[PDB]
Amino acid sequence: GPLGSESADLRALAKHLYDSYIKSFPLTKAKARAILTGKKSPFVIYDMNSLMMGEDKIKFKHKEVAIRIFQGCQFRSVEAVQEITEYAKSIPGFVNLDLNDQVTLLKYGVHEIIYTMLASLMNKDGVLISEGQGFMTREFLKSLRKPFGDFMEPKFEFAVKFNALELDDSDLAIFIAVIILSGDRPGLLNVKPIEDIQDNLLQALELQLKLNHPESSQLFAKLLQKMTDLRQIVTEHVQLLQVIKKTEHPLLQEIYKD
Amino acid sequence: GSESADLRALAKHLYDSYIKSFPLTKAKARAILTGKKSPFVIYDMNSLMMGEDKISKEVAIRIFQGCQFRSVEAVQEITEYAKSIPGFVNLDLNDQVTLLKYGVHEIIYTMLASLMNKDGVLISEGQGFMTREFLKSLRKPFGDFMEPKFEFAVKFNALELDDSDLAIFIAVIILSGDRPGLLNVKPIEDIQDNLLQALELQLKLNHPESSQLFAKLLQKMTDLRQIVTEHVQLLQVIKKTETDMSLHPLLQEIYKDL
Repeated sequence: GPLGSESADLRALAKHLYDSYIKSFPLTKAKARAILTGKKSPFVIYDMNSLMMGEDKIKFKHKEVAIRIFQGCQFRSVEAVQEITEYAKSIPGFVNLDLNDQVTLLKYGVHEIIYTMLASLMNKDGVLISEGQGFMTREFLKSLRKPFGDFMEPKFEFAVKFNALELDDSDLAIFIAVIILSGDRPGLLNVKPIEDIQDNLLQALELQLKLNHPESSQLFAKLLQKMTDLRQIVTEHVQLLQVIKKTEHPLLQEIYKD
Repeated sequence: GSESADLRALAKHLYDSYIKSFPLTKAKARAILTGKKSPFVIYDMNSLMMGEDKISKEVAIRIFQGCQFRSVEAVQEITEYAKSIPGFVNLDLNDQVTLLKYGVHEIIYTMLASLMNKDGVLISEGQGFMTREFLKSLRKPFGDFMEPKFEFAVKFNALELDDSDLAIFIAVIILSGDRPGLLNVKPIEDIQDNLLQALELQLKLNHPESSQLFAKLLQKMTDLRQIVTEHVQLLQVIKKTETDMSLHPLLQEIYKDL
């Protein structure tokens, strides 16, 4: 009702999401960007040999190197699913949805979120790994034998364009919640309440971007456009994962069913 | 130029140009669909036969060739409209070509929704109505060309856009700076920025009760890009499952590496 209260409620939502995102995601964009500047410093993996030396220096929790890198990547993606699941609980309204729809939203949303947040850890020349302790170069990843060489590259191509928007963690918190609350996922039972929540999240995102990036014309539309493009990257990624299944034990297989 | 009066002037210009370029508008289609000479209904083989009388030798392929033809006329109308968008004809000529090549299909499906309800689609300048169920009953792979368009249209049509809204949306689609092989990206994104500002103002003034309509409309890009990807896929199937299919050179050029 009273003047300014609509704006205040949207700011309070934005703050709530930010505080939750901090809680759920230990290596924030702010922390990663400071590391990427390069003054401490992560171990740099820039070829096969330094990879072998890097496995001495960083204890990895997870036979052909392209395949070991891929398996590492899989371990990390499983960890990230658990972080994103915990974050999703803090999005107002999520835990009160039909339990099956909660499962569906996360099933189809986590990949989009993984690649969004991976851009926070990337520059045009490589990616922070193992909690910011390692940095693997884009050139080394590109050098891996087909089809592994082409796995990581499109993610770098997306990241450089996405990072050009210069979002901060306060922006990304809201953007990731908008992705999760997508009413268009297959097999959703109750679409309307999901769209209702996403509507309030979009309002909060729009106000956040208008206040944080006033000189960035139509940043809100531009961000929704990236949302559109993440869908592309994911479908292409899933296309690639299938190729592997066919062209390239059981308890491991189960942890990684996806 | 981004003061309110400039944005309304741009809105009104595009609407005028849209009415000049596209003879069958949503307004005209909706008047036809709702009873104002009722269109001839094609719902089975016997009614198709009479309709071909009263409005290849094989049905599915005849339906295909008639649809290609309408696609060519659509491309022609969209090109006339694109030329009217301020700034378009001033761009590098190769980029004008690229924008049309990649933009026409997205616009084709957007505007097709104007001709659709959940039961069917207006054909032959609004003189025929071909049912969704008939289209779904066509032999492989033809029974699958139209169904994703119907799904999209039902949802898109729930946004309740009118011709004045669509004229700006379609311009936004054409001026997309992410098309493959654009040489001069910034001039295109500058124009699109101004079209987005105009679109935002238009929806806020034309649909003041419709919460986040701007965002919900831009989210329909996801549906549109996916429709076009599916359509390219279905053309690849046709290449495998069919004999000679005569293909108009305009369509051949657009499909070339698409």
